[PDB]
Amino acid sequence: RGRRDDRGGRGRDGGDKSNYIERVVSINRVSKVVKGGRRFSFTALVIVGDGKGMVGVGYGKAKEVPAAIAKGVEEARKNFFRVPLIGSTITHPVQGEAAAGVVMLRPASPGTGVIAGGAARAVLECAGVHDILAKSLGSDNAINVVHATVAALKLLQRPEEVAARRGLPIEDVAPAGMLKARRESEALAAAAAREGSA
Amino acid sequence: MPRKGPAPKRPLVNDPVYGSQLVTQLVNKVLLEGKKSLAERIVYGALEQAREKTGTDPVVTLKRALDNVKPALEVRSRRVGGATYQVPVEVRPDRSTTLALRWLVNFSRQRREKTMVERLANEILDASNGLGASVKRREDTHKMAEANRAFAHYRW
Amino acid sequence: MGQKINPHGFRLGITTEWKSRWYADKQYKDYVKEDVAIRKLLATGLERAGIADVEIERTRDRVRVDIHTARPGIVIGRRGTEADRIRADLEKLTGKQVQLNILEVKNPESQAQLVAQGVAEQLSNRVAFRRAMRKAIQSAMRQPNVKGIRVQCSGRLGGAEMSRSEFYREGRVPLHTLRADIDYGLYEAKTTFGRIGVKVWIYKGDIVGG
RNA sequence: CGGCCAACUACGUGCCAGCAGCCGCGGUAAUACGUAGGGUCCGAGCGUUGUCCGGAAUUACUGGGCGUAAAGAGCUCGUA
RNA sequence: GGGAGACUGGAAUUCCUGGUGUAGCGGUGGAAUGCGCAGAUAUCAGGAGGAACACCGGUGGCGAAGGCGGGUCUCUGGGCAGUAACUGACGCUGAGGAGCGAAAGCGUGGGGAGCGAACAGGAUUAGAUACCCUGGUAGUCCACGCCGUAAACGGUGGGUACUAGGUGUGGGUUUCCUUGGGAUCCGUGCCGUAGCUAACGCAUUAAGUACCCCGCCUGGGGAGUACGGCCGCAAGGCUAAAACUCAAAGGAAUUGACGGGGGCCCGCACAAGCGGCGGAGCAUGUGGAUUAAUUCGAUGCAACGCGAAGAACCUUACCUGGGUUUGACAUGCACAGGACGCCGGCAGAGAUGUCGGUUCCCUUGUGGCCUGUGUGCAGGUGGUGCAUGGCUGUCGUCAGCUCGUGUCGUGAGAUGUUGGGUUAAGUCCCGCAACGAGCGCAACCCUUGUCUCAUGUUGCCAGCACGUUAUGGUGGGGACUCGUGAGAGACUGCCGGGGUCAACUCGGAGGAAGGUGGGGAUGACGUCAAGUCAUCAUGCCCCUUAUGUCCAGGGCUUCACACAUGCUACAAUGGCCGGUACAAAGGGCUGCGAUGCCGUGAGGUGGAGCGAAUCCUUUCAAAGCCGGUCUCAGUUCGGAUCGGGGUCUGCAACUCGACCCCGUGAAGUCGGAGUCGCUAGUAAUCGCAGAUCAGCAACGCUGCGGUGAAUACGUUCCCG
Repeated sequence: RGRRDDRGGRGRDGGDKSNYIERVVSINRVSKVVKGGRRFSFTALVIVGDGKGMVGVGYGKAKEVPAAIAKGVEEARKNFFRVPLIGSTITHPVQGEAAAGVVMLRPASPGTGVIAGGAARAVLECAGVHDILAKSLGSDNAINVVHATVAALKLLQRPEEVAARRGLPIEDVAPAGMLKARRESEALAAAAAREGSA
Repeated sequence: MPRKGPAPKRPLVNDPVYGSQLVTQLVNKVLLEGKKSLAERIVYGALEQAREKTGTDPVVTLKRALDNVKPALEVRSRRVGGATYQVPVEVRPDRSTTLALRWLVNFSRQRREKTMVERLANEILDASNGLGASVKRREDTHKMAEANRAFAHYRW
Repeated sequence: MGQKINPHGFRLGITTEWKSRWYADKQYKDYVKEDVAIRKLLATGLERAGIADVEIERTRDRVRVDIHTARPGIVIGRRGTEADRIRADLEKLTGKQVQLNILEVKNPESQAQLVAQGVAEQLSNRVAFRRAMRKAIQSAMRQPNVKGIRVQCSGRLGGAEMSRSEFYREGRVPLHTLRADIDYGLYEAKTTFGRIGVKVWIYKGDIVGG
């Protein structure tokens, strides 16, 4: 990924809507032996997302690096994924496993900061979280820890969803501090939203 | 043209003077290269010398010598497992005529007459009686075939 | 390695015309010598200018030198000042008198020689070579009418020690078909690390037009 | 002032002299050796060596494993 | 076929005695040691003795695991189902511990047929202390004990509860049809969801979901080793470290390459032929050694009649010597100029120096022109193809190589492109989680094969006329060629059969030609750090008083050798003399050069005529045919070598040219191991022209035509 700063007198750079947040996690040239030598190709693990908390995971195969990055962008574009939150935190401590990828995603009080390793830091920095506390146990990789983090975010659910599963009136599903954090986060959603209307 | 099957062969015209497939084929096997006309002068002159020493039709003498050198079995060199096996095989008609004419010409060419005409005349005559070295090569080829009859079973 | 014959020399009987055109008995070696020194004389300033084709028609010892380029305005500066200087030096170097016709191609990007010009002149200018090319297979595409393109770059690419050849394309470029109308142009970039020889094949169409 | 790991160019030696925490750099065009400019990080300090905890879920109570990766006693009966 | 004890059965192998009976048997990839000829192997009868149990018998039964199959009898262990009669949690696991525990091995005593470590001989091999062969002791067997180990493996500790199924088979109970089906409890296999796993896989017989107890692991070596202890008759087992060292050692799967793996295919790959090379002489090229110098490159296939399509001087890069400095060649600066430069004379090997004649063209400031003196600088065939570009070879004219988008997979990747058939071919059809594309293959192009239309000189000459000497030679003619333009024509198009009624294949017709008619041109993605800084261009490094440059002479041609490609041969299908018939293509200006004359002949003198369908290369050939002679021989074969005598080219044929004449007259009697080319106008043989070139090392290279074969049964074997 070099020589991107450019000014063209051509038709268009085609800049348009959906200015999302896009992170390229790792690139390892992938070789293939054929008759008389090696054929080098490229893999780019592409994270895309918006600051609401919708995450994509794309996996680009091409024999050029920006081609593989662009194919990962289109593949994560094809496949988004909804993550439920509280304010800008996570709901409750989970462990995700993608066959060797263990990631523990635990919430924290706000202000602490996204503390995670670089793959999980990528998937969570694209997402709508600002203050959680994760760790990547096992598998020491990028692909399995990204995919394990997304499986960990599939083990998430709303407080309300849990209440619904059990047919119980909330209050009765959460404890009270987390309901107060719901009041804080929806209150600042009201303040920034009504400042957004004017 | 092997490994694709049998290949089509050229049809061979007969002799102008004598009128036989076998005379012309003897000419084309007399042909030390270049001079087919001189091969015709050798074959024709040798068969009129056979006409002198027989007083008969020369092509009958030629086909009787050709019959008396013509083999029925040929030995091969097929090798099953670390030993070379002389394998005897039935000889086709064209293969037998080829061995008859080719042995006739070559062992006429070894014989010690002055020209080639007297060599080929004396070899067609001695092969007609049965006294040439070429008939001894027929008997040595059937000696190798009958001596090696057992290996012939492979059906090969 | 790739033992590929120059396709403008592989279809020079069939589709592509000769560049130089006359008849000569016992004057031929002299006409060759003048043709060579003319093309050396038109190498430098016109390779600054954007030269693509140098045709020399030759009538009864006058001469007619015709050039196909991509900017009438650098070849013809002030009228007669930039034209009649190289024209007059062609009149003095040759022992003859020169009728220099200068004409524009309605595009570059679909002259293979001019695509090789712009690519190699970018590649001497420290740009990214895959953005070098893949910028050229870009444009040089589209434009009118062009049914394939094929760009190869060997040499010290990016200043590296290994001489890596690259191979980008789009569409149909059949070389073995003789009704191809393929334009071919190889021009060689001059970096400080060395020379990056750029080959460009451009397949315009199926059309014989016989 | 290769990579991790903020920070790059020329000159000088070209498997030498040397470097290095690991991966590894030196075979006359080294951003990895030596000198220079320049940059970065610290600052009355800044590097090295040693010793310990951490990262190490790498002795796993919290928090690991045992078909083939290290790992199921050859198989039973039975005392605590 | 759970175990132990006891008794017994037959087939087979070996030996033994006795018949019958003769020279081989045995053994192997092929053989030989070996047993025989004293009576073997073979066959018949009888006898001994030992061990193992054909068939039933297998993905089957039983046992805790080892393990267990001839039969019968005796003693004994466990399992399963059914009823629920009894006891009433008595269950589970189990550190240490005791017991059982294949084979090999160990002790004492028996037994010893077959097999058989060790051990011989034989063979194979470079060598076998090996496989293969012949013999052969401990052992294998039984009694009584030791030992305690195995890939003792389901590589899966024991118990328990639950979690879709489908189909086999083993043991037993019952409801229904009335053996069939169902349901059930216990067992053992194959396939399969969910779930699990790193992946393969597992999957109600879990590697799934959970609980209980035990064993065990903590990077690879060092090492299951030392030290110590315990057990053991011993071999050894058990328990079990550290220094030190490495930056890994591993698991599963992927793409390739590879295989003395499998299948299916092809190619002068072998076979069938024909002709060669390797031995002789020479011609060329290379190695090596020489040398003042033997310039430089190219060393498996894919270097070695290759860069060279022309080394006396030149070329030329090398050597001894003589010169030389802005240089042999450019261009930008300064600075003077006015001619530069020329044509000579002289001295010199020549470069060069010194004398003699000519002295500029615009303008008024210079330019065209050079020399100086400097200045940048030119110049390098100096180095690096492991810094490159360009051009090229090769795998191979082999059939392949990829991509886009979809799906499959955590991923590398796969799929497509695999399957069925077909093809010269990833050619093409039919299927199939793929659907399409692209570069290749084919086609487009040239040449060759037939005809139609156009077509008339320099080309043809039939029908006409005229020639006479010499012929289309000449008036003439488009008829035949032929020359070069356009066009038709081969498409499985037409008929028969196989084809899945698809592709395609076997035959037939028409046709000049039949199935990509023949041959070209055409080299995919890449490989090999292949070739080339000496064609050229070029990055960097080096020389700049020489590694530049100018000339004479020398060398690149040396030669005790070794290789490699060619040519002439070794004779009678031949040699030599005489007569005679048929080509194709080409080449030509300070070139090709005729008749005539002089030579023996290279050639000399001369110039007809042609920038050439015209003239010249003679109307063109040679091998061919007719005739004569030679008589199998170191020759009337063979021409190397050497002597004399010439001609031509060039300033110059000494080192180093070709050709002719006279003489001279060697090796060589078809060529060891090995090896090469070729499938039809091919091989073989016969001349002809061309490029390079003043001349030629041309027997080379590129082409042209003449005469013209044999064989291919077929994929076992070698090669790709």
